[PDB]
Amino acid sequence: EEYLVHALQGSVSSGQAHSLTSLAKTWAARGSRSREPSPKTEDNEGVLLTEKLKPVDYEYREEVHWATHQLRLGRGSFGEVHRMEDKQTGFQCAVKKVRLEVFRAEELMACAGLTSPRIVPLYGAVREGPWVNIFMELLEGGSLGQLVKEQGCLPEDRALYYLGQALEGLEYLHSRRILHGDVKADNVLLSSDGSHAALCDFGHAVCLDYIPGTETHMAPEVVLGRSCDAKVDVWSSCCMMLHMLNGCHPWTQFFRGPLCLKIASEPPPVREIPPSCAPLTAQAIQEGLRKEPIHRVSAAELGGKVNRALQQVGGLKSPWRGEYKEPRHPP
Ligand SMILES: COc1ncccc1Nc1nccc(-c2cc(C#N)c3c(c2)[C@](C)(CO)CN3)n1
Repeated sequence: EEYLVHALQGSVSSGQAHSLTSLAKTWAARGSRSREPSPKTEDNEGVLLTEKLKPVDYEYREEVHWATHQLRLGRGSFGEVHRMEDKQTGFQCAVKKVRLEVFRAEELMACAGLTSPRIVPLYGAVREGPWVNIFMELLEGGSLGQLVKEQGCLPEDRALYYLGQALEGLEYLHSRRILHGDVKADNVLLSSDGSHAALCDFGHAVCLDYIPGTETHMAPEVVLGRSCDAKVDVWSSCCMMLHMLNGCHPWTQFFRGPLCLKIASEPPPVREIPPSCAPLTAQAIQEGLRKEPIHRVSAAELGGKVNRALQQVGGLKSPWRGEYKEPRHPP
């Protein structure tokens, strides 16, 4: 590896996942070290994984070889996300710009060279001095977060359909010992017709140390300060399920202050499950929201039960962008 990084450093190349990943570990170490006097010409290095993004004489610099256009897509965990275009190739993609001192190698290690239709493809990452640019496939439908906010809440079949696709992605990750760490509607992206969903933003990922994401979606073992595994993702996937059904995060409509105490102490938020839900839906969420991770179902197991729950309600019938359903009111 140490000869590989030596040969990769100071250049942008077309290459493979392991090359990006090796060089990503070097960036995370640099971010830990104190800032130095910056050179006249910024360090430019990285790996592009697709022919859609072409280095020119082993350089890939913003404004020179590519540019952002229109307004930002949103805020990711550690950086803003923009639409960008390669000026040579004319291919568009998404760029997340992350400060080096905030950059976690797991941003890339968790999704580099993965081939799941349920995980946003990584196109590469390029460093310009203290900035890491992370390139990924552009998905035109926007976030599951935006749809839920727009529609108020999703009908059961639609919620099951997306939860189902998210758990296919988490199974793929979990079998390769990857914890996503921030499973919520905001980090699920939809295709333009809303038929395909994919996990994005691996800012909180760990390769099996867990930086917790949104307090509302955190498993009891995280909050208590106990050591974590892939089961933390299964808990958050059911918190995201309740969010899609109720149009609000779990906990928030009953408790104030830092919720971390309530998550540790209370029974699981199974009371937030709508009474109108199908029996297999209620059961799926119950088994996903077990406080003890050893008894909580796997992503693979919950994926099965959710697929069965979807069949039981009659499959995906509800329209793409239907009518506003009033989110649940506080009691
Ligand atoms: C029209 O396109 C869109 N409009 C609205 C939202 C998202 C998109 N499309 C898109 N395509 C590819 C990637 C991303 C993306 C990556 C990350 C990361 N890492 C990320 C997000 C979007 C957030 C939802 C930004 O708020 C969270 N962190 N988005």
